[PDB]
Amino acid sequence: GSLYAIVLYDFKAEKADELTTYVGENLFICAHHNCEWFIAKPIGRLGGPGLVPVGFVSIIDIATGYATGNDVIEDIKSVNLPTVQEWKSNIARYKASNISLGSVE
Amino acid sequence: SSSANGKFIPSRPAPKPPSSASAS
Repeated sequence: GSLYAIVLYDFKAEKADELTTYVGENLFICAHHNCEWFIAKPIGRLGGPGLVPVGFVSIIDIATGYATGNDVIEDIKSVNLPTVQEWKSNIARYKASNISLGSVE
Repeated sequence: SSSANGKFIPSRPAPKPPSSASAS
C-alpha cells in the first residue's frame, strides 16, 4: 500500500508552503491540490505541513514495493482525502475509514 | 477566475523534477 511519501529529489520552495526538503527523504502527505501539489509533513520537530508535488515525491508505505503498483492519483481517491482548501477549510472535523485487513504483513 | 481559500496553496505551477519523462 502507501500511507506515506518519499522524496527522491530536492526542490527549492518559495511559496506560502515553501518546504525545503532533500533528495531521498521521507514525508507524510497531509493535503492535496490539483492532484499535483501535496501538503505533506516531515517526521522531525515542529516541521510541516510542508508542500511537495507528485513529481518530486513518491507514494509508498515504507513496507514493500512502490505505491503497491498504483498511481498517486489512484491512491488518492482510494482514501478519498479532502482537498487542501477544502480540508483546511475548517480543521474542526473528522474523517472515518472502513475496516479492512490484508493477508500480508 | 477563482480565488483561493487555503493558505498552503501553491503560487507557481508544477515544477520540473529531474529524471522525468518530459521534453522541453
